[PDB]
Amino acid sequence: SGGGVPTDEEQATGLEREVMLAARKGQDPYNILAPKATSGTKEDPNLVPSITNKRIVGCICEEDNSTVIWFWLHKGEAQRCPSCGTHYKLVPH
Amino acid sequence: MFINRWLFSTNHKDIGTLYLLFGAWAGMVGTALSLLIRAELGQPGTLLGDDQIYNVVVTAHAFVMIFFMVMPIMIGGFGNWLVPLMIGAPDMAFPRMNNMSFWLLPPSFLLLLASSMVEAGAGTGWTVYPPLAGNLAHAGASVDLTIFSLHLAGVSSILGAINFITTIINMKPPAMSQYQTPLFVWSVMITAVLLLLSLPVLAAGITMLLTDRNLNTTFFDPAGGGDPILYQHLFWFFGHPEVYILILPGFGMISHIVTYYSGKKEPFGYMGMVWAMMSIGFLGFIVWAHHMFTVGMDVDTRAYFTSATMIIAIPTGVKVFSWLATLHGGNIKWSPAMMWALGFIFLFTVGGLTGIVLANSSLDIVLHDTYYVVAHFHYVLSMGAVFAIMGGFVHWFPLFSGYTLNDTWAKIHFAIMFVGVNMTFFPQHFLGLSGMPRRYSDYPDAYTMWNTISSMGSFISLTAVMLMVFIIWEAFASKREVLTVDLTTTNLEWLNGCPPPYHTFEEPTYVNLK
Amino acid sequence: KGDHGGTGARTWRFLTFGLALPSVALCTLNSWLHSGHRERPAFIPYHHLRIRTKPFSWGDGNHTFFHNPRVNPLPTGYEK
Amino acid sequence: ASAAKGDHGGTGARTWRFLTFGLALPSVALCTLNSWLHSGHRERPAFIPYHHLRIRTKPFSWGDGNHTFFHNPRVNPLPTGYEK
Amino acid sequence: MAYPMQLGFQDATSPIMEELLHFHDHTLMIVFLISSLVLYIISLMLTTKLTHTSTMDAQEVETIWTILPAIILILIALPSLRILYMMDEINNPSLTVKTMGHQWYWSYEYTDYEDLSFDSYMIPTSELKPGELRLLEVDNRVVLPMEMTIRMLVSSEDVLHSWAVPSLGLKTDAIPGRLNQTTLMSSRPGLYYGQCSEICGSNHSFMPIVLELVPLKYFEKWSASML
Amino acid sequence: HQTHAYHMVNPSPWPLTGALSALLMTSGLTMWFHFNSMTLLMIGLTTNMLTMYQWWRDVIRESTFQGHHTPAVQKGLRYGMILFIISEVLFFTGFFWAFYHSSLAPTPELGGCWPPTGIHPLNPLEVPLLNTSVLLASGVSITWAHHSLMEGDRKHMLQALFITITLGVYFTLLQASEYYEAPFTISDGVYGSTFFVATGFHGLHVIIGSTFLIVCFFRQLKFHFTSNHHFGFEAAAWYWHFVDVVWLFLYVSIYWWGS
Amino acid sequence: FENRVAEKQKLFQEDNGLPVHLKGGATDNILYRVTMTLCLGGTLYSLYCLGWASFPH
Ligand SMILES: CCCCCCCCCCCCCCCCCC(=O)OCC(COC(=O)CCCCCCCCCCCCCCCCC)OC(=O)CCCCCCCCCCCCCCCCC
Ligand code: HEA
Ligand code: HEA
Ligand SMILES: CCCCC/C=C\C/C=C/C/C=C/C/C=C\CCCC(=O)O[C@H](COC(=O)CCCCCCCCCCCCCCCCC)COP(=O)(O)OCCN
Ligand SMILES: CCCCCC/C=C\CCCCCCCCCC(=O)O[C@H](COC(=O)CCCCCCCCCCCCCCC)COP(=O)(O)OC[C@@H](O)CO
Ligand SMILES: CCCCCCCCCCO[C@@H]1O[C@H](CO)[C@@H](O[C@H]2O[C@H](CO)[C@@H](O)[C@H](O)[C@H]2O)[C@H](O)[C@H]1O
Ligand SMILES: CCCCCCCCCCO[C@@H]1O[C@H](CO)[C@@H](O[C@H]2O[C@H](CO)[C@@H](O)[C@H](O)[C@H]2O)[C@H](O)[C@H]1O
Ligand SMILES: C[C@H](CCC(=O)O)[C@H]1CC[C@H]2[C@@H]3[C@H](O)C[C@@H]4C[C@H](O)CC[C@]4(C)[C@H]3C[C@H](O)[C@]12C
Ligand SMILES: C[C@H](CCC(=O)O)[C@H]1CC[C@H]2[C@@H]3[C@H](O)C[C@@H]4C[C@H](O)CC[C@]4(C)[C@H]3C[C@H](O)[C@]12C
Ligand SMILES: [C-]#N
Ligand code: CUA
Ligand SMILES: [Cu+2]
Ligand SMILES: [Mg+2]
Ligand code: NA
Ligand code: NA
Ligand SMILES: [Zn+2]
Repeated sequence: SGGGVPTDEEQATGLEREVMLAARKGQDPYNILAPKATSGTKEDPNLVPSITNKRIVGCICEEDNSTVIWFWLHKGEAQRCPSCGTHYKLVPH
Repeated sequence: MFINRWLFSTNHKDIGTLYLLFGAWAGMVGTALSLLIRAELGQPGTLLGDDQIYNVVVTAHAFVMIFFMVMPIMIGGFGNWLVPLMIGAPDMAFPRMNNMSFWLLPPSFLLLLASSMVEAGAGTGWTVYPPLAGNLAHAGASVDLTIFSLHLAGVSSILGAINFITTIINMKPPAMSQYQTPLFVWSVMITAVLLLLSLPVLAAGITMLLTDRNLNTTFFDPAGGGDPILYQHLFWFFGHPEVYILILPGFGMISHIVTYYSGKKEPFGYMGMVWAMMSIGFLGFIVWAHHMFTVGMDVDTRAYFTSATMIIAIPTGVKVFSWLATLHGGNIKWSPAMMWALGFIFLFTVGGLTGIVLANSSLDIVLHDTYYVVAHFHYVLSMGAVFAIMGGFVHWFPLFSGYTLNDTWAKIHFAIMFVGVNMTFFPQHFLGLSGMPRRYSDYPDAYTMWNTISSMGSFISLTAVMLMVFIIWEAFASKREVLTVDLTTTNLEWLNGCPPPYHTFEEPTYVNLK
Repeated sequence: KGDHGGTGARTWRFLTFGLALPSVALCTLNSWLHSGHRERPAFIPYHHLRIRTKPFSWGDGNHTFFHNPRVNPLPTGYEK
Repeated sequence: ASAAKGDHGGTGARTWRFLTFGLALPSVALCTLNSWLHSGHRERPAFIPYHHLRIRTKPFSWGDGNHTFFHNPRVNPLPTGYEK
Repeated sequence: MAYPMQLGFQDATSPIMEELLHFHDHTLMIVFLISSLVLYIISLMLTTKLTHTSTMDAQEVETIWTILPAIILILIALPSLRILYMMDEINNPSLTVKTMGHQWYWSYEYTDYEDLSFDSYMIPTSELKPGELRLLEVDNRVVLPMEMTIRMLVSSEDVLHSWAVPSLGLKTDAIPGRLNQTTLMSSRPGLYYGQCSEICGSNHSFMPIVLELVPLKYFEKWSASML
Repeated sequence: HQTHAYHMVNPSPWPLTGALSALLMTSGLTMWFHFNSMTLLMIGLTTNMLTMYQWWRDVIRESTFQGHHTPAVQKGLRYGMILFIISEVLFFTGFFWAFYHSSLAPTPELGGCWPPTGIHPLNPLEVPLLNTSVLLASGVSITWAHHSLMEGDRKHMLQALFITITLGVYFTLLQASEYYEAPFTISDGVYGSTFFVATGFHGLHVIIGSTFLIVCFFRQLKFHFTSNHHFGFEAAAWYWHFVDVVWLFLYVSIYWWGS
Repeated sequence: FENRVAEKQKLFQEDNGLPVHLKGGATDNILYRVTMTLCLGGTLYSLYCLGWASFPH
């Protein structure tokens, strides 16, 4: 046995390295994981990160629905899914 | 910048646009060929005075319509434009390889042109059976250029299948399971699996034809212990999957169009629709010998292939009834795309039914190699595929271009086409039942009346094609820019506007798990 | 063919009800359609058949364990 | 299954090197012996111009058109028989 | 042969073709029904202002949409397979005739006793006798005895062809290196016509088949006269 | 600008040069078979190799040097290579179907027997068995290479990969010699046709797979692979196992059962 | 041999606007022009051969 093979910690670069570093911190800036829903009430809305002022949400209103409900979520007051009413609130950066 | 954008593309929408342009151009070629067929048959006697040329026209008509019109439009055009948008993905998995699947098609089509220009062309039928297609009955380069055209088309589609399967499996939002993807995306996935498995078998068979013609192999030559019938098995082992490949993306588009213009958020019976397409895909590999009921097969084999073939009508019927159940209770919008989709349902059903007639090997003895088969497949496949293509094109043209069509003109175009294709192909059932062979340049005099009517029909559809070109021109000429569309909550491809920006989903959708 | 993402419980139930049990039903049809007794062949006392080197440890020693009088001849032929 | 080893535990690099040098390369050495013992030229068979062999439906695209690509004069007769 | 404005099958000349006609009548009714039901339902779904756009449960109705088509297919397959197995059943013919396809004509061999063979070419339109049929006549017809079970063996000496006679329900591909068998039995005397049914090159449209069915005693005199 | 992990590829000329290479190779084969000229074919082979070299060079630049192969991108490439191998399995399936069709029902022109009259097969216990031990052994050595890489051991990865490539080259040279020594030819009816086309396509895949292993060897000499990220090596090993399994099917079917 | 991957990472990440197929420097441009000239000229040559082969010669 012997060494001489670089590790990812040593040699990963670019976006690969950013994803690796973020994963160590437990963060998901590149949207690799599915977010877990809150209760979705007005008091406990689902918090939707965005780098901008609007992002498309898809809502799978009940588990196992095959129809996904899509809409732009805008910064400001929380909006509700037009099918199930669950609340979403944009959280820029 | 032009060359970078349109020759060096790595963008799914621009590559989709290239495929739609290519497929539309090929559609003109294939239509011209079909009009030459029907001109030769439009009165008794000879028109071209060269029945080898007639056979070359028939063969090229089919290769053009299948490999250069339907598959590039459905999979390369609608698939590239729509699949990434419908799953919120930023492009295809292999965006550079995708461009090579496109760029292989103009050389493939050039090889087909070359085949028809050298020697006396490949007057083989699109099946290319030896020994007619071998080096004694088709000496010279034409058949070899046809084989190479198919090789390039096959590589393009195999790599495209790898791309679509990978994209659909790997690039959906993390919360979206396969059972949350739209039916068009399912239809493309299944079509791609069929292409992946079936085209390599065709590639093997046509390569053995190439080596029998040029390297003194004898795979299909009995003098060496070969067998012409082995070629037929290899060809049809691909060719049955191929007919489902040609229609499955059409089924996907029809599900979306019928849902949309019924004012519904979803198709009836989503999981049944997925089941039905998977079942058709699977059964589509075990029925091919129904193209071979007159070659001399054992009776028990004929019985098995009759029975397996009829089993496919069950999952197909689920889809037909489910489209009817999607209409059920709808706020029906009588848009031109809806008319195309309703025409598709009816004409596909007629053609599928005559296919069920043909599935009975006893009756197929009498109907094989007659115009009954030509009528079956111009209903169920040729005009099924064309009507789904026109429905999708009318429905999504405003997304791809940013401009609206004139709906009254588009309805006129539908009406002309519906008349024309029915006048062309319905009388071919009578020709087949009364025994007229296919692949003939002239016919006994008894068959004159229905041939005359069928050829008159072909000119009506020509008038429709010319009108379609004018309608597209009128939309680009007038520049009515889209503002809004309804039902965006269940039609994600529209939510980035019209046309969507070059890059979409740079920030992916947010979809949680509850 | 298709799905290939997650092979979870939902996919395996889909395969059970959508492919596996339909296949069993089709084969059950196929079988209960070729069923029906077929003519038993002429008895011929071939020496490589109906072997008896020791009596069976049940019955009269001369009947196989799942003897079916309709289709299983004894060494002396079919039973009456 | 009809093997006869043991190790398992972990299959790591050391185990696969052990297999490479202890089983795989010795097997290649033995078949190289077996083969370099049954090497040698047998007596070629009488030529018979069977019509299912030496097929020529189009000339080959090299040489004189009548020689296969890896033609061996010692063992490959032409349609007319062995070469002199 | 076909006649002007014909819509269905040529009249049956053999019992098997009769069976096919009745089986076709049975199946075409089903095709008509299903096609008109789909058309009807399309119009039924499109002709009400009443709506129901919320999610609809699909399980109950999908049982109907699978079980009924399965029953219908079985009701087609049963007579279809009975006819298939009838065709294949042992017949013991009295005569064997071979046909060899060529580009572009048929040859016939009657080698049970005598070694009779001949070629059979289409009559060009310029040579037809008045009232003869364009693209259908041949110079030498396949003389055969009526009301007798005949074995036809079909092959080719070049490319694929296919030997067909619609009114007898016959189509058997002609493949070089292969000897395909079919059985022929005409209930009636007469002239029965067919056309090459696998694309075989430029004159595929112009190599017809013409059977001439006559009583056995006349078949024997014709055979004898060939000596 | 993106907040997904996928790779937006720079606009590239290699799809077009690859597609034109295909036009030149196919029109080139046509001109060679029919018009006694190798010109177009030589240009097409050259442009094909240039296109492959530059395209895969760019994939290395995008991944080792630029960092674009996130885990999501790597997972896509895993699916892509599996799907590609599946399509190559179906291509060989067509040649096995031709072989079994002809050998299970030998026609009268063969003598009605298999092997045909006048065919004298190779002894499968001679060079064909040696070739089988060679490819099986190289499946063991490539697995040693893979584990050495995962365990961070540069020297033993390189030794094991070198042994694997040496065995692939040995197979190729043994098969070239067998082709020359074979007393039957591709023109020897369906026996020669199935033998040389099926084993020839396999030999092409051995050369392709050996070349891919050689690329991996040089990339390893240049330290491109990490102990956890080395998909080019994984893909070349999957392809190499595919080439080994196709050989085992050829050996059992054509050389042994078909002798 | 020494691990020089970091130096190639710095080269291919330099913000010079070059697409990856040219980012290695002048040699990339040469190989590109060679490849493209062979492809386009060979394609023109293939079209000539088509014209030649389309007529009896
Ligand atoms: C169906 C596609 C649409 C296009 C329809 C155009 C044609 C209209 C028919 C529209 C309705 C079609 C009915 C069949 C027409 C011929 C009647 C007949 O006696 O056919 C019998 C047989 C053979 O029968 C015989 O053994 C000879 C019987 C002849 C003796 C009586 C003489 C007079 C009968 C009247 C015939 C009229 C000639 C039609 C000449 C037509 C020239 C164009 O022919 C056949 O098998 C034809 C095989 C067709 C297979 C597909 C059937 C499903 C589609 C139609 C139903 C959907 C709803 C249509 C509703 C239509 C909505 C648009
Ligand atoms: C889009 C292309 C397409 C599609 C989808 C089909 C679908 C079918 N095809 Fe067709 N076919 C072709 C294109 C296609 N075909 C082509 C091109 C050829 C000829 C190739 C050549 O030789 O060049 C051909 C040839 C062909 C033959 C060979 C005939 C011969 O050469 O003698 C046969 C035989 O069985 C056949 C049968 C069928 C069947 C049973 C279906 C089924 O999948 C149809 C199922 C659909 C329905 C049945 C209708 C909807 C169902 C319901 C409303 C439910 C209730 C119905 C019942 C209970 C019956 N087809
Ligand atoms: C997709 C497949 C397809 C399509 C669309 C068509 C279209 C047509 N075909 Fe078809 N045809 C075949 C596939 C197809 N055909 C095949 C496989 C064969 C068998 C070949 C063989 O025997 O080897 C055949 C054979 C065949 C024959 C039998 C020849 C013979 O046996 O001798 C005839 C005869 O009338 C015929 C006529 C027509 C006509 C009149 C049309 C059309 O004119 C009908 C009107 C349709 C159109 C005009 C389509 C226009 C669409 C576009 C222009 C796309 C526009 C694009 C965008 C909007 C993005 N075809
Ligand atoms: C060392 C092990 C082998 C390594 C590979 C060596 C070269 C083989 C190349 C493989 C290409 C495989 C194509 C198979 C075509 C036939 C070649 C078969 C293998 C071979 O090399 O066969 C030789 C014949 O080659 C001949 O004809 C000439 C063959 C050259 C011309 C081939 C032209 C045809 C290529 C068409 C390819 C189509 C591919 C399409 C892919 C599409 C997939 C989507 C056998 O020589 P022989 O003298 O007859 O008998 C030996 C007597 N001592
Ligand atoms: C009769 C003679 C006919 C001759 C016809 C010859 C036709 C074609 C000329 C071919 C020129 C090939 C040039 C190299 C192509 C490499 C493609 C490749 O490697 O594609 C990759 C994807 O396919 C993957 O992995 C998995 C797939 C790899 C495929 C590699 C190329 C295969 C070409 C032959 C295909 C048919 C195979 C046989 C099937 C029967 C990468 O995808 P990109 O989108 O590029 O990048 C994505 C980035 O994230 C990477 O950093
Ligand atoms: C840098 C870009 C510019 C590159 C230009 C390349 C120009 C090449 C022109 C030469 O053409 C060659 O002529 C040969 C003889 O005239 C041919 O051999 C042919 O004739 C031979 C006679 O020796 C036979 O042995 C061969 O089998 C047969 O292929 C050969 O095929 C063909 O290519
Ligand atoms: C990057 C751009 C590359 C562009 C392509 C290069 C163009 C090459 C021009 C040379 O053309 C050659 O001319 C020869 C005639 O002089 C031909 O020989 C052929 O014709 C001869 C007769 O002159 C015979 O000996 C043989 O059939 C054969 O060798 C051969 O086919 C052909 O290629
Ligand atoms: C179990 C599976 C998926 C259910 C889901 O998880 O949503 C469903 C989807 C489609 C269903 C099938 C289709 O509805 C077609 C058939 C309908 C019959 O009523 C039962 C068998 C039948 C073959 C169904 C079995 C099963 O309920 C399927 C396969
Ligand atoms: C030079 C290099 C040392 C690793 C490093 O560069 O530090 C060593 C390590 C392993 C060596 C290789 C491996 O031992 C495998 C080969 C062994 C052959 O006997 C010589 C060439 C051969 C290919 C070696 C060449 C060279 O000496 C290598 C490549
Ligand atoms: C239809 N096949
Ligand atoms: Cu002979 Cu068609
Ligand atoms: Cu089919
Ligand atoms: Mg046929
Ligand atoms: Na005509
Ligand atoms: Na690994
Ligand atoms: Zn919701």
